[PDB]
Amino acid sequence: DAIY
Amino acid sequence: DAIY
Amino acid sequence: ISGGDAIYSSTGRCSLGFNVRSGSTYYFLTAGHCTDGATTWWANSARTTVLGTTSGSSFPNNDYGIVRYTNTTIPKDGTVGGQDITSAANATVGMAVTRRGSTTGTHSGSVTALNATVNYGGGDVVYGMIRTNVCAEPGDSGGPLYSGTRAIGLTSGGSGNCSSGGTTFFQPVTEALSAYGVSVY
Amino acid sequence: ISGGDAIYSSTGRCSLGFNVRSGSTYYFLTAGHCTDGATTWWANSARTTVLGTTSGSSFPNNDYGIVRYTNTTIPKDGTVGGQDITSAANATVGMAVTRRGSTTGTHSGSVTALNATVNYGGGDVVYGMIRTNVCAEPGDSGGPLYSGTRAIGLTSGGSGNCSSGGTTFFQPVTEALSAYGVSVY
Ligand SMILES: [Cl-]
Ligand SMILES: [Cl-]
Ligand SMILES: [Cl-]
Ligand SMILES: [Cl-]
Repeated sequence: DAIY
Repeated sequence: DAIY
Repeated sequence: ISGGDAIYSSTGRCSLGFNVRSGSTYYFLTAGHCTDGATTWWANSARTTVLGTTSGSSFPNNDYGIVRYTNTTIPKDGTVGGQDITSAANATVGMAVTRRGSTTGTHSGSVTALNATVNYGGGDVVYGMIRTNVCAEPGDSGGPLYSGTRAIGLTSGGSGNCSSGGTTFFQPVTEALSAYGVSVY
Repeated sequence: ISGGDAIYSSTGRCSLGFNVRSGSTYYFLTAGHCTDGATTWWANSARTTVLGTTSGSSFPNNDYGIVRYTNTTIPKDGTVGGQDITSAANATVGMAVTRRGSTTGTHSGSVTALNATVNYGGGDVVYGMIRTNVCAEPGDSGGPLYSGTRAIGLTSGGSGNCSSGGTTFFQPVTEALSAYGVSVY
């Protein structure tokens, strides 16, 4: 997962 | 370019 | 269901362009590269609320198609976001335009070129396209390009994305309206 | 300006979460990973319509922050899309939820897990997160997660995208409201  |  | 909302075929998802009429008969426009391989359309990803059946498709060269509603009770809204759409117009360089689609929602920009030719590869070349600095992403195809109460285009394709920006090309709507003898609402 | 709309810092773009108040004072919530590196916020990509100044930021561990409005005349709408937002609630597994953000617009799904821990890498781990099957993409961070008139969360991060689907995690809003002594509207 990655920040938006 | 690419279709959507 | 309204312009910009999801439409589902047996294979995938596009966006509704505009709702249109000829007399008392209702249809919607979308991209021709969406109608080319799809006969039935649904409103839901479960493929159980039927919308209707493709009745016309033009892609490549152009990129437009039309689906006649067979679902008599579903609402067929005449607005895009809050905006009534009551006529069609040609694009002009610099015109302010807004697109809606089912992947990215509502995004705005300007018309930057007319009569663009767009090569999608594999023999699929489209002509006569409106170029813009509006972004779009896969699934947005077919959705409306508008300016105030005027229908201008149908989302075809492009480059980039809505995180970092892009270039999107649209089929002018007027050619589809004329081909199919319908009027936007 | 409303929940889900673009907000711009000197370096990039996020989304407004909710507009909030303490008495007569107006603020907005967004993601803490957005407020961590940004003091001033603007409403436009030209960086000329000021919104306000960061007053609180919590990221990582949590992912929430708050910006106090200094622009007295800009509209500060209390709706998300057409929906009034008048209270906050905790997420529950299975709850139906909608997110809005400035990259992808409005997308819906379900809450699939509570109290998730999300590792973004580089020491940035967030706890206590709501997991959902809603998609999101870069620039959507900070935008609202709601259910009817209830604020539920603020977009943090995830995987996938809105073309093919994804998993998105949200900071529960109630913790931000309590930390900052404000109420959503
Ligand atoms: Cl699908
Ligand atoms: Cl361009
Ligand atoms: Cl930017
Ligand atoms: Cl999940």
